[PDB]
Amino acid sequence: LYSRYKKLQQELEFLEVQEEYIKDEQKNLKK
Amino acid sequence: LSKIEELQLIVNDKSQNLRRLQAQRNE
Amino acid sequence: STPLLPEVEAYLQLLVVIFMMNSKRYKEAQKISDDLMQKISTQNRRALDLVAAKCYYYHARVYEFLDKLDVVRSFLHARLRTATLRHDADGQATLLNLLLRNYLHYSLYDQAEKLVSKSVFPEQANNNEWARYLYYTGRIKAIQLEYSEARRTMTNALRKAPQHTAVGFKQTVHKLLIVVELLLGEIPDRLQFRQPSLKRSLMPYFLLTQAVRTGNLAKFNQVLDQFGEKFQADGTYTLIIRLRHNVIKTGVRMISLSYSRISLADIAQKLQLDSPEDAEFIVAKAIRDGVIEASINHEKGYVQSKEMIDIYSTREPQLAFHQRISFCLDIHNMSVKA
Amino acid sequence: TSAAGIISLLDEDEPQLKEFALHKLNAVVNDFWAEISESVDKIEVLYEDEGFRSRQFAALVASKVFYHLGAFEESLNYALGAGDLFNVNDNSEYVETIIAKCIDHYTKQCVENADLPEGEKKPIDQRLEGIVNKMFQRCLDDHKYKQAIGIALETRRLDVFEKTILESNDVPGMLAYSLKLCMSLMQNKQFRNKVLRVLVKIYMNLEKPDFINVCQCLIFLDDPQAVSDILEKLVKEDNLLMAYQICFDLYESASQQFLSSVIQNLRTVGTPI
Amino acid sequence: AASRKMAAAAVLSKCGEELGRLKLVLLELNFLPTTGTKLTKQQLILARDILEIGAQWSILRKDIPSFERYMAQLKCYYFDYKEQLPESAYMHQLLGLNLLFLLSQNRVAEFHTELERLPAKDIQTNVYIKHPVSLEQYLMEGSYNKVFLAKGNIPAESYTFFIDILLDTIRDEIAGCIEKAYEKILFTEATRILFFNTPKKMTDYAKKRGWVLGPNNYYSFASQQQKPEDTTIPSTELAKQVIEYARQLEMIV
Repeated sequence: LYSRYKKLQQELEFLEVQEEYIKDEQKNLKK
Repeated sequence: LSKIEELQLIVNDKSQNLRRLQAQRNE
Repeated sequence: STPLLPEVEAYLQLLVVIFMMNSKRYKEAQKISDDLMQKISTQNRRALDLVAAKCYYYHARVYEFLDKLDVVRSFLHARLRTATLRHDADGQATLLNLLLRNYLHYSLYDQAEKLVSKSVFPEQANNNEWARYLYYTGRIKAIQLEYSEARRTMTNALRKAPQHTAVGFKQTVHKLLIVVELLLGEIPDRLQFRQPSLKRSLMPYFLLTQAVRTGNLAKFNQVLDQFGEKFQADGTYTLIIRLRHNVIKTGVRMISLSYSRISLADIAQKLQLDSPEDAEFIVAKAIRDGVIEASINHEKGYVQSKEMIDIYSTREPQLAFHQRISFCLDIHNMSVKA
Repeated sequence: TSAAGIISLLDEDEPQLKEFALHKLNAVVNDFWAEISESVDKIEVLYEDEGFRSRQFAALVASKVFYHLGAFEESLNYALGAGDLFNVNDNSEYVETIIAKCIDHYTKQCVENADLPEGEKKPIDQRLEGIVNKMFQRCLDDHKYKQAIGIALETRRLDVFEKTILESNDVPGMLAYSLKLCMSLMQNKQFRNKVLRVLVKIYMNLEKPDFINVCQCLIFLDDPQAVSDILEKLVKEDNLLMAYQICFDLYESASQQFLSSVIQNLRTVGTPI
Repeated sequence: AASRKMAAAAVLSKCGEELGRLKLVLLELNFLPTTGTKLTKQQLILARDILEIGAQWSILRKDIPSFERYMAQLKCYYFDYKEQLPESAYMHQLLGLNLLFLLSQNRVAEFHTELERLPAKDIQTNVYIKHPVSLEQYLMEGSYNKVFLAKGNIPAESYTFFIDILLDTIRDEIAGCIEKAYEKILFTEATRILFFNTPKKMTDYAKKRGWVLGPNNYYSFASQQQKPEDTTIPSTELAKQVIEYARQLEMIV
């Protein structure tokens, strides 16, 4: 099985975009 | 065969970080 | 997950039962284990939630006494491959601990160097989950003569593990721990030592430690002759030889007085008890070394040395403050982590 | 036992001796590897030398030890030199890992290659390309279409893609899949449009992929000429129905400018019939 | 075949040639790595004999690079990792000769790895092993006198080759002591201490080191600190304190 592979990739990218934003949010809130 | 599986592991792992890190933000 | 767990557990129960109910010796139950071990082989990547060490484990412990069941290596070596490294890591890590033991007992610690190099490769586990790893790891380093490193790992081993099977495990670690003090040449207080291990067992180590603290060779030889057995039992023999050197080394150190001249003759009288008349040669090595330092004239029959009143007036406390702050600081960061 | 006695025989210079030792060594790799890993470097000196003829055999062995060490990439490099002691369909984990990784190497190159003329880049490995040719054939024997198109898109090579498309009735299902994928996976234009363009060439050879599909590609690519030409043959053949299907599509989707060029060509030719 | 004929010739130039021909014969045999620490009788036994002779003659030719290949090869016949059962009279001698060689190279670790390899008290007890083990103890201590000896089983064979290497190390260690200890001494005292008979070689070494001599030997030393840099001379501290304070507040460095 190797058809699957693109489908999984979609999930991964989404998360990295979301993930970074959270750090940023923490800083802003402090102030 | 191994490629789809390896790809599959990394997503599992990232999500547990994100949940945690997220949980600190709401609080 | 829900169906998987009863089937394995039945197998697991099967194994408990066969020991001295379908055996009478620890080499007859084995025949039964081997056919059952097939099951583990069969499912590859259809699982990762398993325990599969036990069968091989029962077989394996017996080889450690001094018996011949060296076949088992071949078997563990295959398993490290079956788990990719990138797949089924936590179970692979447990296996690596059992292989490392087998090797440690008998010959070539060198194959462990390599095992360690493997150990630090991408894992989804941690090698500090079972302290036993540290214990094995410590002996390796001990041989190589990093007394400090072995100390750290052993002490971390003692944390967060004994309060149950404190019985056997604390005794093995504890015996090595004492030896490492002797090897390092810096030996702590006699009060402390009592409470670790079983008190009966504590006694041969204590006699040895006391002799080394007095720093007199003759007593060290007499006790050692009695206790051939411990070193033999343990499977670390090399220690017996190594300790001999240490007494003499403590003895010169012990005898540090004060004055710009100490007579050479004086040092030689104390020294007479340690060694027949190989005294000056030893002393020379010691001074040269930089552990102590001095000037000797055999011509005027005096040793001249440096005086110190200037402690706490140079960097030696500076290093200390830096090292001490650091310990407190890691836990202070850590409390916050929660 | 110690590996040491055997390993030493290779350090000695006498080519018969080496070759004798070498036969022992290839068998014993799995049991000994840990000890062998220190000695790898000398083994390599012998492989580099052309004053020793068993260069292909040596490569194969060295590589196995790097797999057991965990450096796949390095193992591959020696492995391409082994050449003909590389074999497909042996049904091993060793083999599977490396063929997989090869697709990845080709991928690593394609990015770079895109910014330069497209097909292949100036530095290429002929040996690496060959493993990939073999992989295709492997997969063709199974006769799976869903697998077939996945690899072709993914390895980003047009030439593979073309070969794959066979048969008639399965092909409208397959093309619908490829179309969604190329859009949804690629937000990279250069590549993405190229595949649609290759696909057009594919379309004409059938009686249809779908009459609507033929229109849609025109709207994406925006080629006013292309519509004109397709339309014009329809007038002659006297396919009223085919012709009407075109016109509702383009009207709805497209812009005023696009439309103007297309009417100009139509209006010269006559009323569509 | 060759082995018996080889033994007769030695009772040495001609032997060294015969080794190369002997080697050829080992290549036909397929049990060159195979061992087990059991007697499979003229499989393992035949291979064993051929290796021992070549090893014993490597020593007499005094060719050390070949010695190591033979020793590594011979070693697995003796133990696998452990277990002994097809022994030799020669098995002692060679193990002892290797322990000594291992000494001259300056590898303490190789001396220990061996102890882990071959355990028990049979190891220490036998006379043949005892010459290396006693000498190893003496080396550590810095007891130069204990070291100097010429009797044992081991002094007979190849220890002659080793003695020079061993002395050089001790003499370097004694020169470094004598400069620190003594800022002046008489020449004659120095000649005794070095335990070389002739004054002349002892003069040769002194010029080599580059010392001024007289009827006395001259030496001078003395050091300074808390003026050349330290972590307690402040410039170097300032750089060090930046990291400490940076950790403290978060940075992190």
